[PDB]
Amino acid sequence: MTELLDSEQRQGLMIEQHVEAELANDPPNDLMWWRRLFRAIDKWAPPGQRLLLVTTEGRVIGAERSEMQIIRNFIGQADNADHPQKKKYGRVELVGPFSVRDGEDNYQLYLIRPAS
Repeated sequence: MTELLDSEQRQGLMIEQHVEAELANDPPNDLMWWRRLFRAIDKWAPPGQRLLLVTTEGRVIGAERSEMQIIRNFIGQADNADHPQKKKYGRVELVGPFSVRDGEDNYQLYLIRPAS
């Protein structure tokens, strides 16, 4: 588990703000409520990267089946949004958590990106 660079912290805060703003302007009238969330994180992912949302109940939005093992391992070690971190898993790297408010619901936001 590794400390973020100032640039990585700024990027996360910036992305969390854009995801929060997107959701604030997107009415929650979907038949599939999670699709609204996927629209926001698909749109604001940085090039070549993806975003994940985790609910307070421990459910992951945006992940592939192949990724649940490393996502599980990472979050099992992660701290609060007061101390986001990063970890490499072979060819990918997980970064977070960041924080996304959506009305009364709160999510943790993670980035998944090619490792470097």
